[PDB]
Amino acid sequence: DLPPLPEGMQQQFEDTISRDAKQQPTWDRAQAENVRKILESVPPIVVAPEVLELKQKLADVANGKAFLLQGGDCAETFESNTEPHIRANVKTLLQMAVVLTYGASTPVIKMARIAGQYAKPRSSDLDGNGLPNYRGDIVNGVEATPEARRHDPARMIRAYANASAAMNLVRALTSSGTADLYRLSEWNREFVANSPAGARYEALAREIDSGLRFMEACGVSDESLRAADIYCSHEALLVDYERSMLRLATDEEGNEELYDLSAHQLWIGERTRGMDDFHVNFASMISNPIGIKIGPGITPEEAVAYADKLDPNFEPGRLTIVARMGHDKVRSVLPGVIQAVEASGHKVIWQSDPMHGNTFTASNGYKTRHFDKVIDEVQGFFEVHRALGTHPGGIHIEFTGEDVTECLGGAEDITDVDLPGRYESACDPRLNTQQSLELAFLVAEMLRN
Amino acid sequence: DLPPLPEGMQQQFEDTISRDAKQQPTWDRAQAENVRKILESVPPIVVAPEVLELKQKLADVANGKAFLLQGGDCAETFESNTEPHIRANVKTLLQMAVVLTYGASTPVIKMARIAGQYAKPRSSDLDGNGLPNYRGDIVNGVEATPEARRHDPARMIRAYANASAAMNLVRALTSSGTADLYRLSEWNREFVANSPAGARYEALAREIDSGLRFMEACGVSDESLRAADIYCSHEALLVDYERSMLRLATDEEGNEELYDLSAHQLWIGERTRGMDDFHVNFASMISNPIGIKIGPGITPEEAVAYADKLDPNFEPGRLTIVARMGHDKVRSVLPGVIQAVEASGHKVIWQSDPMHGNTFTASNGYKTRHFDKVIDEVQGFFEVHRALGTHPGGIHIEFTGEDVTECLGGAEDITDVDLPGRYESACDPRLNTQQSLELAFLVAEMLRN
Amino acid sequence: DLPPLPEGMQQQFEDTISRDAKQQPTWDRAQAENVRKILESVPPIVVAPEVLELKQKLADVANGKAFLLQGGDCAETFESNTEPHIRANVKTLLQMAVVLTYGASTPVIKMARIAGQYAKPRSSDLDGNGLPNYRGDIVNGVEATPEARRHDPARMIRAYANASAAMNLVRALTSSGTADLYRLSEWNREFVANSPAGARYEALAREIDSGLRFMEACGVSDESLRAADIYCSHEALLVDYERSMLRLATDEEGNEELYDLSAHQLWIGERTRGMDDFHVNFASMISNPIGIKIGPGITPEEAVAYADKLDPNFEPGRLTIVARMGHDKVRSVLPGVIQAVEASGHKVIWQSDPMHGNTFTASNGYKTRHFDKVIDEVQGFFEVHRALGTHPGGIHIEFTGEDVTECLGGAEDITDVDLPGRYESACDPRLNTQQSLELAFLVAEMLRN
Amino acid sequence: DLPPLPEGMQQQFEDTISRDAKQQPTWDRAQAENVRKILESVPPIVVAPEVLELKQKLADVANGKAFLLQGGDCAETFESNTEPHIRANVKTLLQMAVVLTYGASTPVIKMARIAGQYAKPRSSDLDGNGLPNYRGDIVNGVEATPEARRHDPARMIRAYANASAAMNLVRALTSSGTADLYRLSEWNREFVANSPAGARYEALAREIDSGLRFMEACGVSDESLRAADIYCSHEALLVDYERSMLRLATDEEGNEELYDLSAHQLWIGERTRGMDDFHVNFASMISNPIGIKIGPGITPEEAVAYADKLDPNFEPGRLTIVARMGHDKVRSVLPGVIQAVEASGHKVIWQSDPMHGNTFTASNGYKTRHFDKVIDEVQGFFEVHRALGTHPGGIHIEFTGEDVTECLGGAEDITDVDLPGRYESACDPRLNTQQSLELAFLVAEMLRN
Ligand SMILES: N[C@@H](Cc1c[nH]c2ccccc12)C(=O)O
Ligand SMILES: N[C@@H](Cc1c[nH]c2ccccc12)C(=O)O
Ligand SMILES: N[C@@H](Cc1c[nH]c2ccccc12)C(=O)O
Ligand SMILES: N[C@@H](Cc1c[nH]c2ccccc12)C(=O)O
Ligand SMILES: [Mn+2]
Ligand SMILES: [Mn+2]
Ligand SMILES: [Mn+2]
Ligand SMILES: [Mn+2]
Repeated sequence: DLPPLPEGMQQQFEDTISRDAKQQPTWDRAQAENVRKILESVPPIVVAPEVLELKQKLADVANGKAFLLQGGDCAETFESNTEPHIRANVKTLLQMAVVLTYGASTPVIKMARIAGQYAKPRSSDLDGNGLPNYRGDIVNGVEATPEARRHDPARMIRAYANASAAMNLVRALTSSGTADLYRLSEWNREFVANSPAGARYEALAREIDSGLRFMEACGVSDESLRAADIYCSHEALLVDYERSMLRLATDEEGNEELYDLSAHQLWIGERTRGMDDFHVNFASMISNPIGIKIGPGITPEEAVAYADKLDPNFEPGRLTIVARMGHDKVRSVLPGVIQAVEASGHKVIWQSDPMHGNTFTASNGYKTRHFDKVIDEVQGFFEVHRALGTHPGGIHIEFTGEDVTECLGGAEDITDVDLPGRYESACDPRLNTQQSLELAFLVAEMLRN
Repeated sequence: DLPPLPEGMQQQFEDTISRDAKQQPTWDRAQAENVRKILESVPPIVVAPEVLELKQKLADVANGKAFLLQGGDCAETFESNTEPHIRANVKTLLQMAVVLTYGASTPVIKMARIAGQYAKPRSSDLDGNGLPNYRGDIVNGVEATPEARRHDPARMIRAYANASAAMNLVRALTSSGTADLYRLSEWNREFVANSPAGARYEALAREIDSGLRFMEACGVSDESLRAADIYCSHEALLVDYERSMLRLATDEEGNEELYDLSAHQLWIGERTRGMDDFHVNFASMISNPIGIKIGPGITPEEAVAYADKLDPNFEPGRLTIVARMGHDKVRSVLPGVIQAVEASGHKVIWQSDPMHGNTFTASNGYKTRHFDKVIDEVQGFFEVHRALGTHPGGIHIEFTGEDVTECLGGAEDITDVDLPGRYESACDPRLNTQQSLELAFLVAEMLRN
Repeated sequence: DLPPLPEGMQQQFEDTISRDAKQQPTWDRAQAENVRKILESVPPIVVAPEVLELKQKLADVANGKAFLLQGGDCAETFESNTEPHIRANVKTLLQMAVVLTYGASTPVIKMARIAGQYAKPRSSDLDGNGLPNYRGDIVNGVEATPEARRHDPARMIRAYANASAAMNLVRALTSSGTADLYRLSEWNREFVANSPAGARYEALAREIDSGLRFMEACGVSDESLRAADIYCSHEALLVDYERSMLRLATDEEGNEELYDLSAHQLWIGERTRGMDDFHVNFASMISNPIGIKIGPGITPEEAVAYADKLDPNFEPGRLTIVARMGHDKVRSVLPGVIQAVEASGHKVIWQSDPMHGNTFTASNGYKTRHFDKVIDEVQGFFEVHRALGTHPGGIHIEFTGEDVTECLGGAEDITDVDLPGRYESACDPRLNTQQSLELAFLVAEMLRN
Repeated sequence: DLPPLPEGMQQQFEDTISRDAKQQPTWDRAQAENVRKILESVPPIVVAPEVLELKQKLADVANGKAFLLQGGDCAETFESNTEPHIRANVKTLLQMAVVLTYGASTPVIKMARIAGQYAKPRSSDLDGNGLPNYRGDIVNGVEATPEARRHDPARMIRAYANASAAMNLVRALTSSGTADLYRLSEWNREFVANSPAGARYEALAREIDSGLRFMEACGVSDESLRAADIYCSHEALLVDYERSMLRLATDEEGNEELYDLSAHQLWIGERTRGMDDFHVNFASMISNPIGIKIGPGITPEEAVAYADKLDPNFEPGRLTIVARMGHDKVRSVLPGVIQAVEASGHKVIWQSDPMHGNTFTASNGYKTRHFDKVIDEVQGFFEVHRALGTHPGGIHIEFTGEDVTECLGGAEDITDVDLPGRYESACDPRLNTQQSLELAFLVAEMLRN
């Protein structure tokens, strides 16, 4: 310690630190404090002007002018944080985004689960055998031994390193022309040709191909077409890591603000959601755009209570409310939440997370999600919006560009016996690359009708 | 007289003047010579750099990279050469061009029957009552009296005036934003909504609407989208008018060339087509891009003979061969012509004129064309190209943006009793504005499959 | 007659026609009425959207964001209305405009004395020998005989024809790439190299050359650089010609307006300036942007009276006040006019006409202007603005791209004995092409300091 | 170990490893091998398409169409690798680049000493007291103790982390609009206003300000103006670190190549320059663009021998030869080197390093460089090129955006007693931020004449 914040925020800051943080690591305090003091001076993962630029883009999503595509790994691992893997995830993210853009007929803003998504809350404190379980590479190792599972503050520094590496690469990839949409559509036509249900989406695939041909015929210069913007996001979970990445930034107008520059967009989880707990108060204090995970037990009245705390100046696009209710309960629970939140005067982004609501333990033993149920939660998410006359702001999916077999269903007909063929996820099951693109086509079809 | 041309061309020029010109006016020579000497010094209707730019664009059409949309009034009249009329024709030309662009998936180059299309050859020398018939406003008046029907050299000057007025307006209209394609599509959706066979083209209309939305979502600046290029063309027919508009122009590289700057593109007619007559030799000598009307009696061997004379340096896009064979004879006659011309080493533009081949005298008395037969000649024109593996370069139609009833058929079901309701053409019957747009949709559908 | 205007304007229209028009032709009424009825239906020289676009650009000039370059022939002639002559005038206009743009560091909006500047008021009713003098090619011929000098209504139609020809060409020239500023600067460096006072402007010429190199080095696409906008203007003088070119136009918002579409910008002359005469009331009624010539006898109070009549809604850039006071009287008279007009709440364009104030009969007999005096009126025009803290809006000069010798002075040292070497003007003496470019450099230097 | 390279390169690779590397660290082999195996799988600092794009840009520099601005810290430190410091260096790099662009009248390609410049060769093996000296943060610590000075393989991983952090930030900064040249010029005018020799460069500063105003007046869209490309470079020195960052990359055409993706451009030093030593053979094998430091003892014949080895296919821009000869010896030695290298058929980039040739120990005790001598080596570098008629390709300077006092001279008159006021460099003395910008202005002035 040494630098104090300005007098408006310092009282609110100490008030925030004092709250109970759930899902935190048990480790040495003096050591973890040193790691935080080190990370207080490093280069941030993002810069304030990019966060301001995102808030303007997310305002367009809230007001109905754009769509939000968020997704990536469930949990990144240091082992998996490689050039081929990041390339593959960036590819599918963009490949989906172009199809989503055609269907929605609006800008698709691309957020990624990347450059920080290491912390993993989904766990019971202690595992079988009386051995503490894996809480993400920022806390401990995947190795099932008391040596590796020991909580290690140094992993915060390892995580920051891997985050800055990852974000460096996505910036590089996007500028160097792997986000050129003529090439992306060429890959999308290779998916449609080689998919078992290929002719079932070939109507829309040829139709996108016509619009891209049409663009070139009208004589447009690939000016904004040659490179795109992939923003980055993770669940703000570790008190130490997120408080270490706090930075001040003087706005170009004149006034200064406080950002958590660990990512562009941070989000609060289902388990860490308490109104008087740390994470909500941390969120309310930082000027980053913010998400909040919302499950079946949400009442309309406390969804408004969140919006009042997290969006205290009614800035459109600031708060994003993320429905993760399961395919059954989304039609039932959501309409009351939208009606009440809309009535209170908050233009939030209504985002669908059809992943963390539909997770079940299969007959095989492996944890899985069935594709058809994932799609159905989004199907019902749109139905709620169409019927209420509000704007479906975005999706939030967990995927990988690798040819893995973690979710059931899809075009390739992934059964229970296919699951141990290739399974690489650090926690939740993710959409196979085919299933990622297939989802995009169906969500595009939902955006049309 | 006073200026002689350079020694290469002067021998070829005098050789050209010496040939027989068919379809010429009977009038005073000394007087018509004065009119020509006056028009030798006026501003031209176009400038050489625009003609060079067209030859590059027409080369793309010949090599398969673009499409050619040519059309307008059959014969312009001084009475009809007005702001609302020219606007309407420019509108439909552009409205068609955008649909044709989507279907073809290539640039549609827009040529118009405008700014010079006054001469009209379709006539028997003398009419009933022993009274000379209307040969176009550049020769005599529409008024059915020996006073007005007298051949008047001064009408060449009147024609040049009206031409320069018309081309001034189309330039103005195109630059001032009546060629903004977002507005054009908004008019195309008003056509599809209000047409009796509206839902029969609404598949493609919504699909074009999606591509335009998609363009805006991808974040393209309306840079080349806000204004387009409409070129101008007429049938080079009057020796005096066309020889008066001859101009030299030093190319930016260094060498000089000889253009007939009465229009961008000139074309030779069916009646004026003799290999040793004036018009073909005039054409061969001028550096303008050139068309040539081709009917059923064409043999493959003399189509090659034309191409050798008119395109002596195998410049792709220079000659355009225009099939006007009738809906029956186009499948039969055309394949032999394409095979032979392609074999000889000439990349010409294969253009379809489904108008001047399908003209019949109706039971009413009025001269008409049936829509279905016009479409069918184009249908068969593409079939010949699809089967032979050559590129269908363009269409050549006669239309008007006015709500007139001159052709039978179409969506609105124009019968013989509808014909005297509104009939405004100086010679041939033209496509109703609905029929013009309807044709575009069907020719677009032919360009896809 | 047949069409009546809407009830707001019709009372004001008949009120306007009823006023005395000065400087009008003596000719047959029934005949001149026929000519007007003919011209009521022709294509206009410009279209309303271009006039609206100009009013927006002229608003930027009034508010200090841009400069106005107006100029061309003093009087166009049908004999002089040719491709080489129009090209030369368009060239110098643009060549000046690029230098003026660098000096002013703002957009130079290009207006031209073209496509209508045929009427010429500067004359005594009857000439020597009791023979009526030349009042411009729209009224009578230059030929010094009672045959040609007879006033001929038909010349209005001849004038419209020549106007539409001229404007067609300038549109063509500007779009076809003779307004590409890399080529224009290459011509400007040929002027500076070959001028006798070449090294006296070579500081600024190299400095403009550096900025153009710099533009290309920064990697700018010649998008708005390849083609420019030359607008057209003349003195609204003939009642018949100007009232015949009146057109209505529905604004894109909804409301309709009344334009004189003979040109983009019309202007009122010194002789035709009466507050209750025709021309001021005609001007006030038409939605075109308007100029008004102002000489030494102007009092500040009646300059405000004009502004209230001509700019009744305080639309910036609508009225342009044109100082033509002579090199001596401009410092004296102008400051009071600016102070009063600015105080009244009118953002007009303060334009300098250093031509029609400094015209004297030389010792040779020929009417001439001395270059140094022309420059000095502009020098003093800026001094008045610099001292008062107002914006010098533009210049208004009479020039020709031909190598003529009409004004004295300049770099080439044009004496009285040089004047009969080559003299081609229909009325006032014009700046030699060197003198035009030289003026631009000096006015640029005045715009800097 | 596990992956072998393709059979063309593997023989050349093992041949390269076998050579003597000078200036290497003494540390544990098995441990340093582990660090290398770890870094073999991480994300690279750059991607092959950016390196290809640089080689195209560096080809333009070699052929005379562009200039190369290389520079930054002499040695980066982990302590100094912060957001404010990197921002400051990026700022001055860009601020110089815009002035250099105006003077050169060509694209300035921006390379930086960043994201890897940690190794430092300038040292005697052992220091005073029998204690090993600082060889850069990638090898050991600055702390003057045997604990910190111990050679630590782990610092390679620390270095990679800090490199990926730095490059992430420069990418972020450049895209987020701190490379908008209107803002950069506003900072350049604040330098010129506040510099003691302010009016001595105010001629050029106003002249650049005029060109930027002119750009905006001509109506250019800030498309390529809003963001720029800063590439990254360091001295390829540590065998382990550089061999660990080797990656293969399939070219978009088809063929594959081998890059050291630790940076975009790598360069060989004066001490590590042996023709049969590791670094030259490593360089020759990698497809990165390559530099080579050249001092007074260079003979023309061995400069050709380098060029034949490093540029074996005469690819223009591939090799960059960097003259670091001192202000006296550059005029003498360089001309023979250029003549011979040019004669052999190699279009290399002739770059000037006026820093590492002019380093002397001052009377104070501190190591310094005098500004005037630095400038003079560049002055003579251009003189050699002007006289020989070859292209001066670029500069290579050591600077910092911090207000430090390390070099003598400049506008602020830095004497020996000023040196201990603020001195922050890990090795060589760097240009003060004023001295950096001042140098740019003078090198710009040299590029003009
Ligand atoms: N840069 C634009 C267009 C674009 C480029 N690549 C894309 C991929 C997907 C969607 C859009 C794009 C955007 O981000 O919207
Ligand atoms: N200027 C482009 C695009 C365009 C604008 N308006 C159009 C109307 C129809 C077809 C294309 C266009 C072109 O001529 O191709
Ligand atoms: N089109 C821009 C730039 C331009 C092109 N040519 C010019 C000639 C002179 C001045 C400006 C220009 C303009 O009118 O301002
Ligand atoms: N992007 C262009 C122009 C540019 C933007 N910022 C700059 C700063 C310096 C020099 C040039 C630029 C370039 O790199 O050349
Ligand atoms: Mn998950
Ligand atoms: Mn016809
Ligand atoms: Mn005059
Ligand atoms: Mn150094």
